[PDB]
Amino acid sequence: KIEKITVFESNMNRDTLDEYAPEGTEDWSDYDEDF
Amino acid sequence: NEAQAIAGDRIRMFIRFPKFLLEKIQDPKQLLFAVYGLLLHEHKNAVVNFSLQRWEQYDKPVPSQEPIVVQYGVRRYTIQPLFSQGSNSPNNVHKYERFLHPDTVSVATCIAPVDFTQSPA
Amino acid sequence: GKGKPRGLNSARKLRVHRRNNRWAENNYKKRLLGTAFKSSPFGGSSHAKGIVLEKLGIESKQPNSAIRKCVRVQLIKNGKKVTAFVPNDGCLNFVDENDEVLLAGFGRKGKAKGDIPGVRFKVVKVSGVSLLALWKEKKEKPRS
RNA sequence: UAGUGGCCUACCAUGGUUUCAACGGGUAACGGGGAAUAAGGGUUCGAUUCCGGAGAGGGAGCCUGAGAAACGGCUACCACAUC
Repeated sequence: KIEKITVFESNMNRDTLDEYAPEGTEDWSDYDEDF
Repeated sequence: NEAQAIAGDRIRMFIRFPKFLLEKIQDPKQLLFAVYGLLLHEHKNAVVNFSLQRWEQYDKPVPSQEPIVVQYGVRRYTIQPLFSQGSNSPNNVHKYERFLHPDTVSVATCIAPVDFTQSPA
Repeated sequence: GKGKPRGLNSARKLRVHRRNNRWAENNYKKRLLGTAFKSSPFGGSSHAKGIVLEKLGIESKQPNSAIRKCVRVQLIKNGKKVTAFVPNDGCLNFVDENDEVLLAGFGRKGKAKGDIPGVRFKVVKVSGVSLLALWKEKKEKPRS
């Protein structure tokens, strides 16, 4: 919680705690060049 | 644009701090450590392509398929780059040049976990 | 009679005559209307320093055949955006954008040395350090 | 008023300036010897050690005094801005 001694959370709209992109395994399906 | 929490002030934050990485985080009144920030999608990582020059009065070459500890800025990563010629490239098409050139500009090619603010590497 | 009055009372005409024909001269009208002050982004100066905006896109007003490593700059005394130039060309490595120059003309207030629109100002001193002792391989020659 | 004076004021007269350029506008305009000049004339500049004018951030206003509409003097407004 971000505060001052106004509360700001670590809200939902975030990239969850990945390092490489988690949509990247599915992005190993854009078969651009099946050479 | 998405800059909300005000810099300039003092702040008391409950930063969640793992028990794994509790070897070398100390209390600097006499020692030396610092802490940085991140972004949303800096949590994600990407593939980088550096521009490198040779260090001055550093004559002896290094083969360029070898792990060099890259800083682009300050922080350290033993990255395994692919240097290619740093000429004026119209079509932005490069080479898998194996090794180095002793004077001109080199363009590394590697995967790094990315700190996106164009530093002197 | 050679199209002019001569008689020794006619000076009333003559200093009103030339008064209306100085405006057909070019630099007279350029000068006495403050056009160098209402225009000419130096503002009657001899140099100006300003941040480099960015790398420059070549628009052919002929001829120097390359991407001329030129710098979009915008000054800080005025803020009026001008395309610029570096001599001893190449070496596109050694300053970022939003970084300093010192500008000076080509010799005609420029207007033509290469295929780049409005490129009329040689850069003299980037960030306070020179270029002539920086093309001399003491220091290093900037980027955009 | 130190004094001439439309400087005011009270009644009068209907004048005055002008294409011989009135009036109005702009000046990156403080005015006079200087400068670059160099056949001569012309040209452009003059903040600047001297003379004269003006101001003490901008306008007012007053005291003391032979002398100031003074600012390392004062009162007020306006713009700032210290403990």
